[PDB]
Amino acid sequence: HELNRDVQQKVPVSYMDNISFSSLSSYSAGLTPLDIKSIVETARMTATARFYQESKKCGWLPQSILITQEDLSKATSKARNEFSVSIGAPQIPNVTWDDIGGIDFVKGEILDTIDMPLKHPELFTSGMKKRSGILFYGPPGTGKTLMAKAIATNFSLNF
Amino acid sequence: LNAMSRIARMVEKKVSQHNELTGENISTRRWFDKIATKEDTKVVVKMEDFLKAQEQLTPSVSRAELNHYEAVRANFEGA
Amino acid sequence: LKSVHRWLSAADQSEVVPGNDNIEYFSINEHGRREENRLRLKTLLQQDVVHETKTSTSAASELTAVVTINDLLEACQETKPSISTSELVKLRGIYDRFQK
Ligand SMILES: Nc1ncnc2c1ncn2[C@@H]1O[C@H](COP(=O)(O)OP(=O)(O)O)[C@@H](O)[C@H]1O
Repeated sequence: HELNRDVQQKVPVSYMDNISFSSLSSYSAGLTPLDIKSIVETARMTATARFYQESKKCGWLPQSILITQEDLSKATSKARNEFSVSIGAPQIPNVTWDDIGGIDFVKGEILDTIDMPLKHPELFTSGMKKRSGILFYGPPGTGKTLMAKAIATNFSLNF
Repeated sequence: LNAMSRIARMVEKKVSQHNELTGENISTRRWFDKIATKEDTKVVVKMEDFLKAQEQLTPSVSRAELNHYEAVRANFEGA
Repeated sequence: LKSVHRWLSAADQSEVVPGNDNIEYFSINEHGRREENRLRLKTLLQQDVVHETKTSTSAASELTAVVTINDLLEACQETKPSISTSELVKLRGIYDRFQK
């Protein structure tokens, strides 16, 4: 009853199921430092709109407003987009060109160097071991950008 | 500097008679209060010092360098 | 580095929570969604109270990655850093006498 507090509509609001807070927390809630209220209110908005647009007959009637994780993901994408103007933030505008694990021999090195400092790919804490970055070198125009987005969105989280 | 080294070891072995646990007199590491006879600190040179210095101190100008600057002098201004 | 590599190889970082999902199929699991395995996994995740994950981080016991003399010998007589004293002879050659 935070949602319900002042939304004085006929029936209260709730999710009641199916959402996965780890997914919401991890997927893009990084750099949403506070004002998740924006996210949850946009979710309420989509849900309530989808509710009220129902016809009286409609073949069916919904008893109460229910938020779904798909609209919440949509809302978080929208929020990140509208925040982009405030502060620059890359997106995923890529089509039919993603997660080519077999693209080249280079991929194995990328994976075997991105893994060690992370727990889930490599249990070692890399205490004394030297962490390092990855530099690509060669003629321009033949793979230096798409690799980065691919790696970031498939194995890492933020780009 | 040789005198300083000598007096340094002198002071060290002197305070080693009072700082050690068998003496347990003073361990402040400020022993000049204990050695209040500042005159005892007087460094004075001896032929040991000058002899070793003459042994351990090459001329700081090369024969080549002195020759070169003699040549420079050979540009004897006004002639 | 070699010791931690050997420790990683020995541990092999394998055989973690095998067979977590239980077998729960039922006959009527037809006439509808054909991804019933995904839905069942979804529900098995959902029945959990919350993502506690209060596991003991000390279980790894990373301190056991100790070296051995055989591992020490993995040096394999690495190349010298200084090519040759011949390149540096003059260094002391000029300072056989006292310094300037
Ligand atoms: N082997 C490849 N790996 C990744 N992307 C490729 C590859 N070959 C072609 N491409 C496509 O063409 C582009 C290759 O060059 P790119 O990475 O854009 O370098 P530049 O930024 O210098 O143009 C990529 O953006 C991608 O769309």
